[PDB]
Order: sequence, then structure tokens, then C-alpha cells
Amino acid sequence: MLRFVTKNSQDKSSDLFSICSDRGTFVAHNRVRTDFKFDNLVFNRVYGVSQKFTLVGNPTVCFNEGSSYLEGIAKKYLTLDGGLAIDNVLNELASHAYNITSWRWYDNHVALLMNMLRAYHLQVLTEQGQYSAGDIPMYHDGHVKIKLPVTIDDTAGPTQFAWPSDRSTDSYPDWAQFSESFPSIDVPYLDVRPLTVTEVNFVLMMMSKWHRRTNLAIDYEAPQLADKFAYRHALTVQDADEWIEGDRTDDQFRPPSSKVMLSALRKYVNHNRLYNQFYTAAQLLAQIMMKPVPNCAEGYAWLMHDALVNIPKFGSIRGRYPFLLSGDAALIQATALEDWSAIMAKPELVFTYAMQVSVALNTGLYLRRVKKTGFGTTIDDSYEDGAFLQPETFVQAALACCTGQDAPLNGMSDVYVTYPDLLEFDAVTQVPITVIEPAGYNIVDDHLVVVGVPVACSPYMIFPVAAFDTANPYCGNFVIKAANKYLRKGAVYDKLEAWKLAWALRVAGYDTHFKVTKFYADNGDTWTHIPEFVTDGDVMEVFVTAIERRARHFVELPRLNSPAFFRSVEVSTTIYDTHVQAASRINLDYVKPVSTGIQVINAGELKNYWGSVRRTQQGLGVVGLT
Amino acid sequence: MLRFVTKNSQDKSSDLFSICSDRGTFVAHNRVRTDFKFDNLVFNRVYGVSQKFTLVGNPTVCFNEGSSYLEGIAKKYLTLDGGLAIDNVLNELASHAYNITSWRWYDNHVALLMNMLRAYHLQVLTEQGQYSAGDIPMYHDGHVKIKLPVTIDDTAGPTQFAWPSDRSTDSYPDWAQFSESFPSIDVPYLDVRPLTVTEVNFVLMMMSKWHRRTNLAIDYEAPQLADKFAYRHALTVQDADEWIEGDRTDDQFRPPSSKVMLSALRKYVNHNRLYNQFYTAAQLLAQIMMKPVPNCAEGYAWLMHDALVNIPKFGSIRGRYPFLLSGDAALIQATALEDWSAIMAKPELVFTYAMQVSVALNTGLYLRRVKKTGFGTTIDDSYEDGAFLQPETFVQAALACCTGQDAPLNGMSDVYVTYPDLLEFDAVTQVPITVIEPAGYNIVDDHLVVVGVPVACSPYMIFPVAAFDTANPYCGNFVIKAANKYLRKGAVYDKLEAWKLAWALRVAGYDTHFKVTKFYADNGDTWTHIPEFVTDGDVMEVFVTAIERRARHFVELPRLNSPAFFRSVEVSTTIYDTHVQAASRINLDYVKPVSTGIQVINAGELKNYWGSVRRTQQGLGVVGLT
Repeated sequence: MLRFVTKNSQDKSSDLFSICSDRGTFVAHNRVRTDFKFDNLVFNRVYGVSQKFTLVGNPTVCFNEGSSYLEGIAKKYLTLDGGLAIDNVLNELASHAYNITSWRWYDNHVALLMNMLRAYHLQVLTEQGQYSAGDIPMYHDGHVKIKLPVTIDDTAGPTQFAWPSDRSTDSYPDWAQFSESFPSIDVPYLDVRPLTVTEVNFVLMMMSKWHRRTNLAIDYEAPQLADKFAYRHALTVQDADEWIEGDRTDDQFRPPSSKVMLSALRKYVNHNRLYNQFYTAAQLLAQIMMKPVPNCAEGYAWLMHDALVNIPKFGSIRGRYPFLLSGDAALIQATALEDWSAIMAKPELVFTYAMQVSVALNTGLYLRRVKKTGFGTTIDDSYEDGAFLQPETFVQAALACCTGQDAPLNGMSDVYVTYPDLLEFDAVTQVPITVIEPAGYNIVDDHLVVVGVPVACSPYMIFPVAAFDTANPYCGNFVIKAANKYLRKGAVYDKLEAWKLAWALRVAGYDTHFKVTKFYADNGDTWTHIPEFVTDGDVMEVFVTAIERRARHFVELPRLNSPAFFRSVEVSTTIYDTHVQAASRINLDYVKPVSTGIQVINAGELKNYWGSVRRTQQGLGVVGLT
Repeated sequence: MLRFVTKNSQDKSSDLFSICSDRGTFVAHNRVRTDFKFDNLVFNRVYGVSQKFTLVGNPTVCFNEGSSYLEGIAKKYLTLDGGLAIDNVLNELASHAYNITSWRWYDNHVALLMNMLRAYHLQVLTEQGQYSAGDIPMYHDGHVKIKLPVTIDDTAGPTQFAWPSDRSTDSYPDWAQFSESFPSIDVPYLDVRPLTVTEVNFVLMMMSKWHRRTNLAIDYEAPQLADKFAYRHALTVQDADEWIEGDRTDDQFRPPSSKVMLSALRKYVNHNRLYNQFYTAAQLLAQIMMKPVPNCAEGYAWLMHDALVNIPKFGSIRGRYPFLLSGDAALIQATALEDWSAIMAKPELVFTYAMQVSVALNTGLYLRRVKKTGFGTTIDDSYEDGAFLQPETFVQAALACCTGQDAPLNGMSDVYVTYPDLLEFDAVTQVPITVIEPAGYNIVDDHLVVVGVPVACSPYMIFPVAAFDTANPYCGNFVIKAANKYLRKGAVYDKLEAWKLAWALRVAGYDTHFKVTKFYADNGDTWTHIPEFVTDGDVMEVFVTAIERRARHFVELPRLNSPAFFRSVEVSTTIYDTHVQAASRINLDYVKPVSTGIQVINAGELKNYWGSVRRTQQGLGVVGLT
């Protein structure tokens, strides 16, 4: 994910942002200058654009077991594939020799790593002093009032990060202390030797069942990862045990700080060599993290829609034997290693990547819906069902169709964040609406309806996004061309050319009408949504009438509508300064990972989904890392 | 004056209009189409313009004797010059031979002809049913209320044309009947043989003193033309005598109708061969007749200013001997003969020529004032005192400077209509003003002041007027050219180019601002007055800022102010239909005069002022007819 973020703008920028919330939402502000050069008369207008985001969500999570991955053990303990070298293990150690015939090796700690990630982010948020239940923004446009419900009330919601479980009200895993060389039960054991006492306590107690107490998307409900397990440690750690039996009071046993929690993460991962599984965990957390708050009224359907996540069941063989984590670690992906090094250099790469993936996902789904019609795209590709069926490649396909670069795959099989109710282009949403005054809006029975996925963000977190083959507002610059034909009342225009002209005029300060009435563009973002009527098929020409001016006008432009006054206006848009408000630039040359004691493979296996998906000219598809 | 009127537009048009009044004022409406061709995109806007006129005036008339003109007698009764051939007269017949040594021959009937002209026009006006005292229009512009006083109140003023004199309250001339061949007294006698009884009665009784009873300009006060005289007629006519001695009541002795009055005019003139004197009379009446009502507030100074007229004293030798009017009439100007034939073909040539001369006079005085500064004109000619000193060539010089064609001279020496208080460029006027709301206006002590002569009309009765050497709104068409230099806030412009641009934009529908604030142009005429500030010297460049639009907008035009959007707009204005409202086309081929029994000379004598004045390139001056 490091390559994706560092390639959205340029290899030199590498701009990162920290987590911030304000009752569950935050706003990312920008400052952008737009040019207008025509007849060697360069004009410009500098303005600020704001795209706010919300961390409130209610994703659905299913905990279903999957494949077993052993890409962290020594070379001699692995065969030519991911399967362990059982003969080597036994020629090293009996009853176990006969027992092994009945010991499946299901080692997959992705659920644990994701749990630690969300707990760390929650603790960072509460030490930042703004952790709360989280509430959706209340959007009101003079004509329509909307307010999506949330389960947990913010005011009564907790302000401090409590432990996910309860006071012994629910059962807890039967943990144990392990120091021998003989695994006694096929139940998984962990190896937490480098961890300190408090880190081990946090790990074991958070293994227990998690309860959802806030509307935060990373606060989803999760059951206990394993009913029984043991940890291979030098000493027994039992402070959390005193807490469950009802001895340690809340004040002395509180969730550990962010620094120690991140340290426990680091120790766990780089002692068990879980770089691949942690990369998968970070990918899933980034894809589940947050959604943008829509400026337009109909964009709230994106907020109401809930993702579906498939986290594999927890299993471990690392702690079963102590020599497995020794030796030379094998089959570690270079992308996973570099991503791990970067995220432990700065732990907010996940946050900035999550915001970028949210914006890219929304725009990719919407542009798939639009480019189905034939707007901007030459080839009538199978956008509907091509690479969006594969749940693991769903969000990556959306990112590829939006941005055009190689979206990083989950790196793990049978894990995905998927919107099942979004593959169809007929899917509707009933957003609650208390209409203030009647206007142009498809308001039927107190809820307007939307078709497919709407726009809820603006392509400003990722600006140079190459959505279309030709120049467009999504691209850096475009040239407004002559109309197809001019008439008395106006001129006809192609779908894309008309939208480009309307966008440029809205930035300049002109309101643009059309027939077969307004090009919508909300203030505070000044990005013109694609018109609903032109979105559908059978419409190839747009009649532009009445290019009127607005109350506030910035750049004064020719008519471009009358043949006499049309001029080849060439525009150009560049983003200058961004600052979230509820930098931190990274340096690749200082975060390079540890190549020693690690065997690194550049390529991956398509079964395990170690690759990327790129929007080819002939159609987007999955490709190998090679 | 026929050539002047028929050459203002074209030899084919020859458009004439009848007299009409509405409480002393009338309005002449037009319908004019203005073009706007640029980039091969011809645009046009059709609109109506109205220029109202007023017949109310109080001219000052001085009755001072002048030269004696004998250009109607037979050839044998004249010498090589205007002097009579006394030897021929005597070798034709004594005591008279000795008496003649004491008989000056002062024959000049111009006062009589002018009196009959004004009486005929008044009778036409009263039979039209709209004769009254006449009142000045009350102009009000939301900011300023003005109403010039008039001596005679309209409501109590007479509605029927009464006889100019009173009921024997004033003395009357001692008329007599003459039938012999011997003039008994050096007192003048008239020859009215072809006239009927009623025509003779009207002539003799109107010879008596005239009293001013209305505010009409042609109703000026005049004394009795001669204390004593006799008329050479077959029979004595004494009905007016019964009227003066108090016998004939008013009802039976009333002013004769228009037809019989015009018939008396015709008989008198073409029996006494007074074509030259009648041409002079018509010229003077046309120059005194009426003034335009000013659309702009400061233009009423033209209304307050009063002309000065020098009518020669009445004298006659035609009726002294009966053979003088016989023979071949000698020394008759072709222009006078053709003008006489035209005015007796239709008697409203005088009215249309008077309206045209009024508009041309106002515009000529104003353009002399403007072109003194250097606006539009290359040569700094002596506009102030060159040909405007000669009182007889004053109004003709104004017409020449305005229109550019040969203004017809008075054709008589020591006769003129002159504004003595107008030769100076510093002359001021105190127009009464009840100011409604304060605005841009030089209002000092209840009266704004004006400097020189203002614009009170628009060049629409005579449109193709060539005021300036270069193309201008006064000309048919002009091309708006590129600015001298363009700046951030606007562009600088020459005096004339800026005024042309402002006029074109006001016709199109754009309001034009400038600095070193508005280009004034009143509705109902949509002609833009020359700005006061640019009128004076030391100002050669005008800064044009803010070409804003108006409430009502007709032709949509490029900025012409910014270098990027400037386009070579070419305009064109043509007048289509005019109709006064309180045609009548003439046909030259049917009004050609009687060449038989008349000796016609094309040339004239500069002493007698038989010529014209043309605006030469090097300067306007009097030229001969040749």
C-alpha cells in the first residue's frame, strides 16, 4: 500500500496524515488554484475546497475459517510450497510422531492483528481526547433536512476507551502458560516471549470477546478468537486473570497506552514473522475504516450502505514449538515487508491510506456506473460483472477503475470487504428526508430514492486520478472545444464536453443551464456533479442554454456558447496545500526494512491473491507482481 | 430652400409635413433600425425615437428700414442695376417731372408678406381646431422639476384667431382708393387689382397694427406698416372701414379662411412679381418659427434664449404707376422662383423647412462650440467669430457648420435672425429649477447654469448630417476601433472614439462609465449627449471603466474594453418611417415654375446677399451662386 499512496501524486511527495475526529467526523481542507489561459491571457482563481469524512459505520463481519499460511517459519521447516516440512520437524523433536497424524496446522493470526490495530487506533483516539460514540453529520440544504440514525448515542456514549469485554459477565478464553517442548492439545498456542508483562496481558485479554459500544466502524462486534489457548512465555502473567476473577479494580487495570500497544504489535509481528498476515490485516482495516461525508443530498445512500467483511478464524502453530521462529524466515513478500517497515516507522500510513481508499472506492464505483453507459469511455467493457464478482478483488477493482494504477490486493485468500447489494446498477436506497421546501428532487413517500451508487466525495485527496482516457476535470487540465453545432438559443455539446464546460464555468463563476436544468455544484467543494439526465444511455448530445452568471464571480470568460465569442479556453488545476482539521511527511530512504535474516520473494501466487489489478485499455484484470 | 430640404436626404425623397400643434407643442416620431455587424454576424435592433418641438417663443423684432429692391418691374423701367430707369418712366408718363426730384423709391414689401404668412399659418392652425395661447412643456426627470413661464395663459387664451388689431381702440392707417395715373403723395400705394373684395379687405386691415395675444413665436407684436397709403383697385372696398367705424359686427366680419388668405397671398405676389421679397419673407418666417423641446434638463437654455429679427420698413412703388407691373419682369432669382412655385404648390414646405432649420441651427451652434475645443476637427478654425459675426449669415453659418451643405442665404440685405447673446462661448443661462432630489447637476441658487449652447434636439429630422470629417453617430455608420492602450481596470480612448463606443453601446443596451461618470442618453431618443467633461480642452484621452449592462438589453456585444474580447464592431443606422403627431410627399416634376414672362438670373450680388455658405475644409465662408 506504500507504493499506491506514494504513487497517487509523486514519489517525492509521500504525504501522510494523522488520525483526528470531532464527534466521529473530520474535515480535510485543501487550497487549489485554477488557471484560465486563452488568447495568451492567463487568468487564475485561488479557492479552498473542503471534503469532510466520517468514521461512523456499522460493517457486517463474518468470522469464517480459511487457508492456513506458514510464510514465517524457517526454510527447513517448509516444503516447496506453503506446507510445512513435517519430516524435518520430526527429525528434530515419540507419541507426538503418532499424534501428528491428527494435528492439522491452521496458523492464521489475521483476526488478532486486526483486533490489535483497531484497539490501538481507539486508544490513540481517546488519548487525543476526542474518542466518543461518534455521530453522523446532520446535513441541511434549505430544501431538505436529513439525519441518519446511529445505534449508540454520543452524549451518553463512553468518552474513555473501556476494555472491549465486560466484568466477567461473559466467558473468557481458558489461557495457559507453556514452557516445554511438547504441545499437549491441538488447541493453538502463541509465542510471546519478547513481550513484556503488560503487553502479554493486553494481548491475552483482548483475545477475549469484543463488544461494540460505539458507532465507530473499527468498533465492530467480534467474538472470542479461541475458547482455549496457551502462550509460550518465560513467566505466567495473571493480572488480567485477577481482573476477570474480580480482584483488580478498573483504575489499576486499564487499557494500555498507545505506545505500549504499538510496541506489543511490533514485538508480536517481528518475532513471529507475521509480515504477510499483518499486511492483510492493515489492508482490511484500511478498507473498513471510514467513508466520506457527501456534500450532495442524494449521496447519503453511500453512508447508509454497509460493507461485508470476511475475517478468517484465528489459529496458531507459532507457539507450538520454539524452534519454528528461529532460522531464516521464508517466503516474505517484499511489498509486505516494506509496508510493515513504513507503518511501524509511522503508524498513520494506515489512516492516510484508508482515507485515500475510501475516496477512490466511492469514485471508482460511481465511474463504473457512469462508464457503463458510455460516457467518456470508448469500449463497452463488462464493468458490471467483470472483476467485481470476485469479493477479494472487489475494492481493488473499484480502485483500479477509478485511479488507473495497480490497486494492491489483499494478499490472502477468502478475505474481502464486499458490498453485495452494490453489484447491480438498479439498487435503490430510501434515505430518510424531512423535506423543507419542494424542489427538483425525486421525493416519494418521505424518502428520495437513488439508483446505483452516487458521488459522495471529490477527487482531491487524490487529484491526478486518470478516470477517463481523454482530458477532463479529473485530469490535470483540459481544453474546451468548439460545439458540435450552434443554434439560435444555444449550442449542442457531447456529454463529456458539456460536463467539462460546465465544470470550468462553475469554477470561473458562471452557472450553466441545459435541456434534455442546472449543472449541480455545491459550495465548499465547487465540484460539479455529473448531471443525472446525461448519465443514462440514448443521450449523446446536450443542449446548453443560458450561461448565466452567479452572485459571486471570479474569472470573467467569453460566452463559449455563441459562435462569435467562442474562444479556446484552456484550464489547469493544481493543489497547493492540504491540512486536515479535526503534514507529517515520510522519508522512504529512512524507513527501508531489514533485509537480513529474511528471505524475500518479489512474486506471489494467484491462489493466495498476491498481486494487483490494473485498468488495461482492453479491460481491468488481475496481474502478477512478477 | 427647396434644394436644402430636398438635399438633406436625397433628391427622390422630398418629404414634407403639415403644421400641427397640441397646446403649442408637437412631437415628430421616427422608426429607426440600427445594425451591429461583427465576425460576419449581423445583429440589429429596431426602436422608435421621438423628438418633440414647441412653437412657443417670444422673439424680439425691430422694424428698421433698409435698401430698396426693384427686381419685379419691366426691363425698360430698370437700369443695369436695381435702380429704376427714371428716364424711361418719364418718356412714358408735367409737374411730376419736377416732383420726381423729390420722390425716393423705397419699395420693399417684406413686412407685409411676412404678416400675411403668419396670419395664414394662424388661420390654418385655428381651422385645424388646435389654435391656443400655447404653453411650454413641463419636463420632470425624477430629480429636477422645471417649467418655463409664458406671458399668455393657455386656458384663458383665445381659441379662435381674432383680428390682430382691436375695436378702433388703436389708430388705423388712412387708406384710400386710387385709379388715376398720377401719384399724388410720396406715400406708398399698392396695386391689388386681381384681388377680390374680401382679399383686399384682409390685406388692408392686416396692414394695421398687430397685437401679440398668444405665446406663439409667429404671433410677435408689430406696428402698423404705414400710417397712410392707397390701393390701386377697380372699386373701393370699405367693409373693414365699416368694421373700424364700429358698424360691421364681429360675426359677419371675421378673419378670412385659410384658402382665401393663401389665394390673396398668391395673387399679390404673382401680380407684383414679388418672388424675391416673398422668398426672403419665407426664409425669415422659417428661421423664427419654432424650436425643439430638449430631452435633457440643461437644454432648456435654448428655449429661454430669444432671437432678434430685423424686418425692413414697409414701402411700395408698385401701385404708384399701373404700367410698372406690365412688360417682362426682370431680375428674378431662379431659386426664388422655384421656391415660390413649390410653396404655392404645397404651403407646408415652409413648416418642414422651419423644423429642419431649427434642428440644424441648434446642432450647428452646439457643434461650433464643441469643435472649437478640437473634438473631431483637425483645423483650429475661427469658429467663434468667422462667419457668425455677419448677422444675415449667422443662422446660415450655423446650418453650414452643422449639415455641411450650402445653407440658403436670406437673399436680402440688412435682414437677419440673430442671437446676439450667443456668439460668446461663456454665455450662461439661469434656468429655473425646483430640484426634487440632489444628483449630478451644477445647481447653484435654485437655477442650474449652462455654458454656451446645449443640445436640445437629435439629428433625426436630418440624419445623414456630416458634422465631422470622420465617421461618427451623426454619419450613417462607423467602426469601433481598438483602444489606444489597455490597462487592468479598462482602456483609454480618444474623445471621439470613446463617444462613438458609448453611443453604440447605449443603442445596443450597455451603460458605459468613464473617469477624467456616466455617458448620458435619455430614453425616447436613445442619443448619447457628448460628455461635458470631455467637451473642454486639455483632455485628449478618456478612461473607460465598467461597461455594465442595463435593465433592458437588446443586442449582446463583446466587451470592447478588454484586449482579449475586443472585436471590430461595425454599426449602421438608417431611418425607415417618420410621422409627426400633434407624409405629404412633393413631386418636383409637377411644381416647376412659370418661365414665360419672367427674366431669370442664376447668379446674385453679394451686397444683396444672394448666395449660400458652405463648410469648406479650410473653413466655412459665403460663396456665390454663379
